[PDB]
Amino acid sequence: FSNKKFIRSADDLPPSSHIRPWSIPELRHKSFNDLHSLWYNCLREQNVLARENHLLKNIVGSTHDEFSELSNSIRTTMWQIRHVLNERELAYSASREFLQDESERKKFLDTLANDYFLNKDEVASMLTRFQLAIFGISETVDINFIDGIKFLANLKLQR
Amino acid sequence: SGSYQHLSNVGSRVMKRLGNRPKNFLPHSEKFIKKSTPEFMKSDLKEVDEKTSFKSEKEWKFIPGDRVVVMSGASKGNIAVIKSFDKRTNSFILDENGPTKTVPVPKQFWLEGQTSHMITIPVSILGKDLRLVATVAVRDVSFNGSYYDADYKKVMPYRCVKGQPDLIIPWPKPDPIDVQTNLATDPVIAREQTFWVDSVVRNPIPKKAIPSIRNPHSKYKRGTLTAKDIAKLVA
Amino acid sequence: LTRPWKKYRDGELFYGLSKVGNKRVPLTTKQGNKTMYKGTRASGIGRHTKFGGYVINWKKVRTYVTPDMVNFELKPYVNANVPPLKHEFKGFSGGPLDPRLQLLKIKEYIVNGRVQSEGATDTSCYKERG
Amino acid sequence: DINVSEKIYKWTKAGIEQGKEHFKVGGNKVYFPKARIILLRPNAKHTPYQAK
Amino acid sequence: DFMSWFKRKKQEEHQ
Amino acid sequence: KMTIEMEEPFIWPEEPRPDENSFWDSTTPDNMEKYREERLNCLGSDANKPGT
Amino acid sequence: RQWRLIETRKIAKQPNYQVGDAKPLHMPKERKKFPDYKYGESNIFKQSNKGLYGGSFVQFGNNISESKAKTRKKWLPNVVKKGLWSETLNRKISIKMTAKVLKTISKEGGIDNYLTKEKSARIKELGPTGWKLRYRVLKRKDEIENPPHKRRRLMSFLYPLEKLEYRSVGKDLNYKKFVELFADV
RNA sequence: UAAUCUUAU
RNA sequence: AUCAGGAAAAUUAAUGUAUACCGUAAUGUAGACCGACUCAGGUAUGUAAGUAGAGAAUAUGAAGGUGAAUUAGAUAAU
RNA sequence: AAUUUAAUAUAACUAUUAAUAGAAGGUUACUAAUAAAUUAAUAAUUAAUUUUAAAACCUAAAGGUAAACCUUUAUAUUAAUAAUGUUAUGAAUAAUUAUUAAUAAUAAUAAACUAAGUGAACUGAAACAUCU
Repeated sequence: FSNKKFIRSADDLPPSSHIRPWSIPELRHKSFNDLHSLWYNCLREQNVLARENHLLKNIVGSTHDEFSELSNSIRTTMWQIRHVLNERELAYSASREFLQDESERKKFLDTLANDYFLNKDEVASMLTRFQLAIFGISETVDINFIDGIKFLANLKLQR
Repeated sequence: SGSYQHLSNVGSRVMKRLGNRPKNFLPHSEKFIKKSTPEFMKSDLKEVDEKTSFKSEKEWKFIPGDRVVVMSGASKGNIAVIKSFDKRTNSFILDENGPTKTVPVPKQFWLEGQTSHMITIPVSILGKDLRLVATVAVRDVSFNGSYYDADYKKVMPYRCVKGQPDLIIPWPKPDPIDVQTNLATDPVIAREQTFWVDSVVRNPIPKKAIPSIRNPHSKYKRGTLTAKDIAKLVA
Repeated sequence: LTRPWKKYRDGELFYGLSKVGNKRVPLTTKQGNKTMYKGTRASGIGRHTKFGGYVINWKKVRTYVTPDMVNFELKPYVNANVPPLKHEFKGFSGGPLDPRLQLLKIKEYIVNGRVQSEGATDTSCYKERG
Repeated sequence: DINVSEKIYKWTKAGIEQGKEHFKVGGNKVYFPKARIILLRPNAKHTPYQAK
Repeated sequence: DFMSWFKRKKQEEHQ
Repeated sequence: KMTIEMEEPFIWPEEPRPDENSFWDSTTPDNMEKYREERLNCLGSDANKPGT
Repeated sequence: RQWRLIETRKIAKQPNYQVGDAKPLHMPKERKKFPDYKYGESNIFKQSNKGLYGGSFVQFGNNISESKAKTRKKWLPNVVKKGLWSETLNRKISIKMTAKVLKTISKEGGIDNYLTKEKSARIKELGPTGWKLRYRVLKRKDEIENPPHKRRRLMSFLYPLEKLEYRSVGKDLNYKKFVELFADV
């Protein structure tokens, strides 16, 4: 239910001008856990509306459809969320593929080295972020981790 | 009703056939609808299809809130602030000064302070029948530039009088939507960034979540060939 | 009388409007023999036993996993005073799936460390890079 | 040691005591379920301790 | 259209 | 439709009055339906017959 | 003569499959063993697909009386089961032949010779079976001529080392997979 | 009778 | 007795077992199926008060379930 | 400035002629959503073109099946590791969960025309069998 009401009146409902569904871009910069929570809130809202909508259609035989419109809107937001979740995974996969191509990865490493590392006019913080980003090294063991260690050692030697 | 139809999509082909009636038998379809509807409900204007519907604010020449002179009607040469458009009909509902009809109405739909069943109600009217005002009426308006509106929160066009483009007819500033609902997230939380593309090693959303996100047994996603597969194929 | 308002013989049925109709219409769970089993896509869960029983296979049973820390402040709708945001991916043919863009984002993260974007910082903003 | 139904009952009680699931959770993890449910009004045949 | 108008009128009366 | 049994009871909130809620008010749609039935199924001299 | 009932036959032109292209919906389980026979497989006297009929299909024509009362008859070829010696295969191959075909074989001096004649006419009047036989014979002849050297052990030597290297990185490695990897190398 | 050719293992 | 009477799918012991889905109304000697009709036709099975009797025959009929989409008079000839 | 004739639509077929190119249904629901790229023309539009997302089940052929069902299990297996974890005199045994590797499947796709195999009877002959 919503505020323990058998049915939300027109005044109890959120008006159409005040309410908007989520934008895909807005969703795109939200964390996974947050997105998951949002989805479940949406689902809960739909359930509340679905109960109410059913009552309206089955018993009173209305064609007022505000609840239905709300449910549709929520459904739109949900699929947008689903899309952004898929899209993020795809983007990650593409990045992985790009990194797997060796020359490109080497070029990227060189670029990283040139601008921000080994320069003056923070570094440790960058390294710790870079470590997490590119290799499996937080503060467990693998070929990638080893490679990252070697790279770090090389950087230290340079500096 | 006692229906249950609304929790499913049953008899789909039949529904499609009914829904997408041929346009040359549209008078036949609507004749009986007209008969069915009471006088206070029914409208004279044609219910246009969603294809031919003014969705953009360029397609509508006028927005709810702007001031318009009425013509080609009973209440012609009358200024009226347009109250709200009807989406299905492609028409505007004007204020008290616009065109109306006096029709009997049941006590379910009575306004507070009514003696008789008879009530005057505003008829819908097309954008063709009414012209803008600024006092000076505008013959026709054209759109040439565009900009982000502060109040509307959209990249709206510039309403310019036809011929001389510098004479801008400005948009009507809408009413302030004072939002106080439990189902609308506030501006700060709605937009706060909690994700960043950081890791190449760890994937952002877990492996057990993927089946919900996309169909792993998708018939559409064809596999790529290999050398061995080619060799097998070719004699 | 079957119904007292109809005293005389109109061509009305004992029940319903028409006896006849399209017989060729898909079967449901209710129809057919005792042996006719349609099913409703509900239970490819476990395995049927040799004796006629059933044994659930829990690794093939649907759980509905909910987040442990529910962000309740996220709502199904956004406040309409917030404009709908718009991303722009100029200089990236792949768009949001572009690997170059992703690499750039990673680099930015490394340099700065979780800095919020134009849209995230300013609610009045409507267009953005990321 | 003990029969099957009794074991099941014991398990259920244990789960209740925990505040964990009173039932064996499956492995097929659905993160983003799209299913909705309509809470119905109670019939004469049901009690206040039921919901359909 | 009529129903929407009636709703608007009710809202106006309320406020 | 799935009934459940639960360890705490529950009773629904009481349905609203016709005057209170806008939507939960079956008079209007039923009246409209009746009017439609009258008008489509009106044949000859029942056009003159006054409406219910 | 002509080979009308053979050379009229048309088969669906398979598109040339590049290594990087997308798959077809129905890819077969077991690979193609034999080469594609230009003229498919006969769709009329399917009796003749199993043997060396020498492009001799069944005729249909008219039984005609003294009254010239026409009645439909068919004219079958003089088919015969015959186990004939292949020098190349070092075994006798038993098949259905037309008596004509047997005569041709005898003239040419062997069954292998008959199969392997380079003329298009022969190819046409070989069956699908006949084509397969030809392939078998020709391949065998090629093998006889040219044994591999005139590598496997090296692969076998390297395999365990490769597996160990894979394990050291973290992954396991099978033979079959190793073979697949180092076929073109 | 290593022409055909039936059967069985 | 002659009429000679189906098929086909282990054992302990150890260790499990948080219990799938589907039929479930009413109608079924019928107005709710087949017979163009609410059609004296057709439609499978077990029950099927007691008292009688050889009996599920025949009488009755406790309980149950009915009393019907024609009534009211009239009862010539037929 | 109004109406009127004729012409023109997303909104007829049919016939000819010229040009052009050679292609999902259905069922019902846990409904089956799309995102972007520059170029030119005109900050936003618009054209064209490139790409990209999702798309339940059924429609002979994973295997059934009394179409939209059911059975099978790639949210699997085989590992390897990571960690809490057990029988166990670290230590070899397994229990998840989690990674990573490696291993598979995904036929609705026309009709007309064309070529080939087979090949009538009525009818015609004023009959009729040759012949048609």
